[PDB]
Amino acid sequence: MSILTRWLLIPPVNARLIGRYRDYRRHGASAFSATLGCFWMILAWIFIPLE
Amino acid sequence: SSLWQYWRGLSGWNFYFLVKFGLLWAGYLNFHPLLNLVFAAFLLMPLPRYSLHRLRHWIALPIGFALFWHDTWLPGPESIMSQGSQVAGFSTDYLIDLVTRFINWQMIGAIFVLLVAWLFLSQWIRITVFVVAILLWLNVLTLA
Amino acid sequence: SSLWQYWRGLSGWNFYFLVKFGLLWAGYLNFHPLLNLVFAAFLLMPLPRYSLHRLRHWIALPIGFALFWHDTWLPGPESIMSQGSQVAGFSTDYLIDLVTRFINWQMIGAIFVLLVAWLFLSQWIRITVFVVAILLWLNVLTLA
Repeated sequence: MSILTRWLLIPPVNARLIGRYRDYRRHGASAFSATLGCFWMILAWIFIPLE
Repeated sequence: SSLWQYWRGLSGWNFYFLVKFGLLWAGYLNFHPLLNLVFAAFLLMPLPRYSLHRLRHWIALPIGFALFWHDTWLPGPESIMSQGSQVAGFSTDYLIDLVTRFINWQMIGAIFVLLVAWLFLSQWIRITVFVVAILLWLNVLTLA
Repeated sequence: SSLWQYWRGLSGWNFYFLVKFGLLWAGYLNFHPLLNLVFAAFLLMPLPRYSLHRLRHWIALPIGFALFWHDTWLPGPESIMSQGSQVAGFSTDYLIDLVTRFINWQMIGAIFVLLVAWLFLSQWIRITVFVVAILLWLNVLTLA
């Protein structure tokens, strides 16, 4: 839910995450697939130095 | 006018509260949920005027100092106000030694670590919700 | 805001912490996890200015050396000051023999291999995350 993320997370990062989710959705990614993709991406960013 | 737009979070007073939480985990502070939550709500009152918010901070600074002094096991401010003449008349070296003995450097290090942790988390997750949730859970436990 | 641009990471001190971990595993080091967490937080806190960050690192380099000396079992600098006369009394060849006996070339080789491994793995694994995790784990074990 958007409310849960909005209250749980600061508005900038929540907007970034929801934007990535919408980008996935517009390319045919399912809600489960896009949620899993966001989870894997945040794990990779925190572990792998993608910068 | 609007009131919900001013709920920006406890901000620095949140870390100030985290200090008391740390003292509670170590048992060095006897927590009082009533006064703590009352001050938290006072800080959480949405003031449309920015001058009102700044005045609230200015008034709360000595109020916060007195609250922190009272919540501890130290004697009340009346005793120190009465004994200030003797405290000033005491030798400086003995006062410094007493301060150092009272100063727990482990607490200082823990405070710095938690300060850095909260500063980092203040960019990813809302600490206000977690702090108010912990306060509510502590109040419920005290009620139980 | 875009405060992530100020969280620069441990950078060089990652290798520092890895070396201290290595010396702690082999039992050559007297370890104080709380001070290590304090140092990690001090080097990890963000400062907006590049000059301030560089000054922090330059000031902390002697602090890092002092922490390394404390973690090692070597005698304090006061002992060196007291015994400088005896140290100067010994011949140069005797001092060379003593330092060669003290030098453990296996640990120097391990340090070199660790440096190469860190310079290669810093491109594929966030060593700051893992070093902070292990430091918190050591603090947790030494506390509870």
